[PDB]
Amino acid sequence: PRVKGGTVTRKRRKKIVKLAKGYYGSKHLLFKVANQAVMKSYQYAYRDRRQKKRDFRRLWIARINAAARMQDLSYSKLMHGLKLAGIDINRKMLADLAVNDIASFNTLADSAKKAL
Amino acid sequence: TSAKAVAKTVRIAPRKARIVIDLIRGKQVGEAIAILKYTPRSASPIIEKVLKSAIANAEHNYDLDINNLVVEEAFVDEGPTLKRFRPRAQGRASAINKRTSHITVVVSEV
Amino acid sequence: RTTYMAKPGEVERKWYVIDATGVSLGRLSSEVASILRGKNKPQFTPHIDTGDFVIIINAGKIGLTGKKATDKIYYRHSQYPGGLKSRTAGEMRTNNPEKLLELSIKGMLPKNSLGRQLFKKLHVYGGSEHEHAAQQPEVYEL
Amino acid sequence: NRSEVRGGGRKPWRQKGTGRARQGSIRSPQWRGGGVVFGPTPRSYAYKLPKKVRRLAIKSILSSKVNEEKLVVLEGLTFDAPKTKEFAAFLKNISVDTKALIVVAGESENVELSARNLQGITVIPAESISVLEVAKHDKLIITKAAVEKVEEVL
Amino acid sequence: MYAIIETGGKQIKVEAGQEIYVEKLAGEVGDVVTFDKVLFVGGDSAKVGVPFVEGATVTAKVEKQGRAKKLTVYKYKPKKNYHKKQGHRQPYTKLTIDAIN
Amino acid sequence: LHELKPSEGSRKERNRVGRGTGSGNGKTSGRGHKGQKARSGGGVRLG
Amino acid sequence: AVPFRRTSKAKKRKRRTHVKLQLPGMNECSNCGEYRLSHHVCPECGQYDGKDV
RNA sequence: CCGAUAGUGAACCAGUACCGUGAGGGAAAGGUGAAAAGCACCCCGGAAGGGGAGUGAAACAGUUCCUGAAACCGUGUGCCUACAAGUAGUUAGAGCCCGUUAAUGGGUGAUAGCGUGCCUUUUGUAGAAUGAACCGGCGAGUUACGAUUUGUUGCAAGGUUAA
RNA sequence: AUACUCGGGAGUCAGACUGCGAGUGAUAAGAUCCGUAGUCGAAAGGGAAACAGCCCAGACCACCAGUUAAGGUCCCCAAAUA
RNA sequence: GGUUCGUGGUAGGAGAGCGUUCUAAGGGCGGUGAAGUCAGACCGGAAGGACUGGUGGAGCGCUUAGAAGUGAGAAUGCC
Ligand SMILES: [Mg+2]
Ligand SMILES: [Mg+2]
Ligand SMILES: [Mg+2]
Ligand SMILES: [Mg+2]
Ligand SMILES: [Mg+2]
Ligand SMILES: [Mg+2]
Ligand SMILES: [Mg+2]
Ligand SMILES: [Mg+2]
Ligand SMILES: [Mg+2]
Ligand SMILES: [Mg+2]
Ligand SMILES: [Mg+2]
Ligand SMILES: [Mg+2]
Ligand SMILES: [Mg+2]
Ligand SMILES: [Mg+2]
Ligand SMILES: [Mg+2]
Ligand SMILES: [Mg+2]
Ligand SMILES: [Mg+2]
Ligand SMILES: [Mg+2]
Ligand SMILES: [Mg+2]
Ligand SMILES: [Mg+2]
Ligand SMILES: [Mg+2]
Ligand SMILES: [Mg+2]
Ligand SMILES: [Mg+2]
Ligand SMILES: [Mg+2]
Ligand SMILES: [Mg+2]
Ligand SMILES: [Mg+2]
Ligand SMILES: [Mg+2]
Ligand SMILES: [Mg+2]
Ligand SMILES: [Mg+2]
Ligand SMILES: [Mg+2]
Ligand SMILES: [Mg+2]
Ligand SMILES: [Mg+2]
Ligand SMILES: [Mg+2]
Ligand SMILES: [Zn+2]
Repeated sequence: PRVKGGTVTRKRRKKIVKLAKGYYGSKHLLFKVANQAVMKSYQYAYRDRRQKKRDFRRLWIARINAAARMQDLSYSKLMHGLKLAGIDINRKMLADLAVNDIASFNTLADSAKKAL
Repeated sequence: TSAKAVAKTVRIAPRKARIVIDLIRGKQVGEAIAILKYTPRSASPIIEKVLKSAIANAEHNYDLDINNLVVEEAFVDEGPTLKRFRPRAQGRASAINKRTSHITVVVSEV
Repeated sequence: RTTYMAKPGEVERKWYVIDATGVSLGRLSSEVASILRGKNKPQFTPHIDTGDFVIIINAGKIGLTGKKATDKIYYRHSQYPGGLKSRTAGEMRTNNPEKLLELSIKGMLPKNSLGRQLFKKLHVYGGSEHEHAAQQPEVYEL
Repeated sequence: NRSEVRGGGRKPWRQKGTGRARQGSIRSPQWRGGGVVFGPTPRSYAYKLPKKVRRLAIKSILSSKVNEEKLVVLEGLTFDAPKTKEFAAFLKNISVDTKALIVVAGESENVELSARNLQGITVIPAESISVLEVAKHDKLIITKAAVEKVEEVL
Repeated sequence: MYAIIETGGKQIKVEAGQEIYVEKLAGEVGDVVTFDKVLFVGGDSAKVGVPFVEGATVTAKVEKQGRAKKLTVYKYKPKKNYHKKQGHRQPYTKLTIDAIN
Repeated sequence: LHELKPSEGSRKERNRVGRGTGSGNGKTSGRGHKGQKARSGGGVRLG
Repeated sequence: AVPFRRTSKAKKRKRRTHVKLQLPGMNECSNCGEYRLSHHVCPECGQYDGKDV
């Protein structure tokens, strides 16, 4: 029996074109450039899931560095202080204290100064 | 309510018809007709008949007031192309598209 | 998730007046670039502009260590053939000190649209006087 | 295939210079009305397993009908004349209700005609009892006379 | 008052009545979860752990055992005919925080 | 006839080459790159 | 000599920003009560505005 | 076995049209509706075409008239856009607009970080090497008979028939 | 914690650079030809501005967690104006 | 059922599968709307599969098995 190409090709290409929604011009209309755009969007998204974790740790560190310099510590001294003090609060949490309750952050920086 | 008129499959490339239809879109029908009368294009007399048909339809089928009518919509859609050939140099034949237009005009009371 | 992100206008941009008298051109510049980018605030958000306005006064007295006054050359190209002009840092400190500090600091700001906004927050003066008294600027120490 | 399709023969245009893809026949398989590349060729699909396997199979499918109380054995099965009404009445007496293979062997006459116009029901002499025919039928109705004939072969 | 607790190899700031998503805990929809690992306690009289504030628990009730919105993980190497699509839905537990102690 | 289960291992699914790179037999369809053994009807005679 | 790349829809549309007609310079008449080109004779009245021809 | 690019070259006035001095080459092109009930009449228009009215289950079934995808062409408008250097996304992300197969939702995207299409061929290609204007269809390890090896099943010092 | 033997199925027979040891060359070549180790090829990630072949190091998937390698810590740009 | 060691990959070997047309058997859907087509924020580790609504107006799934003209983005491919 003969099997004509019917429906499966259209169904597969239309899914890919839909994943390219929002892309500039031909990249959201045409299967061939849509398919490349979607492949590349996934590649970037895989890479950026690793880069996002690095990005946020750099943002926290910058904010802790700021909050610690208002206490006459640098980030390098404060984090050394906390390690010696035994405090295990991570950078995402310190960065949040350094924005939301600076009183608490100053208490931790006090503990740090004491350990040094 | 609003009145429609369409001239389907007019020999007149859509681009050439759109450049004129763009002048009337949203005007009062009185003014629109004057714009078509003093716009010296091949599209002008064709678009005028569609627009005057729309106004007749609006006056006879829907008893609307022809003194209070604005062109609500006016657009040109591509009709089926007549495919032709022009013999060029070196025995070669280059394609000619004798394009057609669907001219739609919609008048609305306000 | 939960990391704070400054919104435009949220963080209070303050006005600082910095006396440049006898500080290395860099050394002055690197500190100011930090104040402009708002790197000294825990509210620092890399995509916003949480930084302060900076007025530099006495830029004619900025310091140039070694032979930089005669040997540090600032280049401009018009984009016409052979259209390369040069000025010495010393000549430029004497005549266009405003321009010397602006060049110096413009190189230590991010090279993007936000970096171009930051540079608009910098006000350099050859002498000791500015006309920004209305912004009630606070003295800042390096 | 490309040899059997009408025409082709000539190169459609010269190998080089025209700026077109090289082509050897308007009936090459990538052309619209061109030859198919492989595709069906008339062949037989028939094959037999060894005789002892084919016997084991018929014995096994029979034993499976007995294991499921699907085999009914009639003393005899005869109709004075072809009458499908009479045959349908017969099946209601046996309580068949489903598809059923009827296996007779001489003596029984007018049975084939009586049951020819019933949709589920198939009638065969005892000589023709095949695995596929028994597999295609829920119940197996066989006369005693037939049973002897089937045991004579197996 | 708010606490910093170590769950799922991560730390989160919790206030009473807050809803948090964490890495999948053992629990049924209603079960009370306890957090023995409390790094810090906030408000008046701050308590700093060294590490963990001795005898400090955060008690939460389990609101939902779920899998996150579908992610597609796709990798390819140009010119090497290599592609690998893989779906992912990270399990989570929704908690409502009862009380810091 | 609606629950035929042929003997386990008695039948396998044939390998189809040149149907995509996911299968591992896409493109060159197991022949590798170029030379006489990559060509249709290619292959030196037996010995 | 020839286009290196096809022109995109956006780019083609930007080039045509200026390819358009201007409205005719016309006003209503006094006599006719109808529209006419300034400095032309009005054919509805069959004359030059109100000045008879 | 095919189901209108398939199946004959040819479902249709096809070896036709068309091409060629000639031998010869050789297409494209199926579908209103159950029934013509195939749109009286009115209206704009020279007509074409249309809008009503009417027929019909449907006319967005209106004499090339089942369905009617994509490219491509338009109209409308929610978000953005005229200091910007862009493989066009991706991650972070305000603001504004929405509200779903209701779930750590949808649209848009100021601004920030990161980021050299796809394929082929190569020691090595973003490649200033090859191929593709776009979209759609079609388009490449098959079958026969032998050989060999693995698996399965039957029987077993036997096994098996061919015509 | 592999090895060997027997079978079924391959692909490969253009290699590249770096270090070390040689030849050819001019003790030239991103040269050529061997030996030997590595990486690339067929390896993404971090560093070396960018940079197959160098330094660090091997990506099963998710995380707005942590520690380290090379390389870094005045600003661009995370960390010492130690 | 658990511990331990693993899980970059081209040519290539091995395995398990998705989907297409057709057949058989069984069991179903469908003018209270089949296939197709359009849309969507659903489901599965992938190939892929549903559900709902529009269009459409008569056929089509599912299960087990079988058989293949069985899957296209590239051929200066053909139309
Ligand atoms: Mg880390
Ligand atoms: Mg001529
Ligand atoms: Mg021939
Ligand atoms: Mg060309
Ligand atoms: Mg044919
Ligand atoms: Mg297989
Ligand atoms: Mg294989
Ligand atoms: Mg392979
Ligand atoms: Mg390929
Ligand atoms: Mg090849
Ligand atoms: Mg070779
Ligand atoms: Mg080979
Ligand atoms: Mg045909
Ligand atoms: Mg068709
Ligand atoms: Mg139609
Ligand atoms: Mg500017
Ligand atoms: Mg602007
Ligand atoms: Mg180029
Ligand atoms: Mg080309
Ligand atoms: Mg064999
Ligand atoms: Mg060399
Ligand atoms: Mg060597
Ligand atoms: Mg190679
Ligand atoms: Mg690498
Ligand atoms: Mg780099
Ligand atoms: Mg490469
Ligand atoms: Mg560390
Ligand atoms: Mg820094
Ligand atoms: Mg690994
Ligand atoms: Mg692997
Ligand atoms: Mg079908
Ligand atoms: Mg095929
Ligand atoms: Mg194509
Ligand atoms: Zn007048």
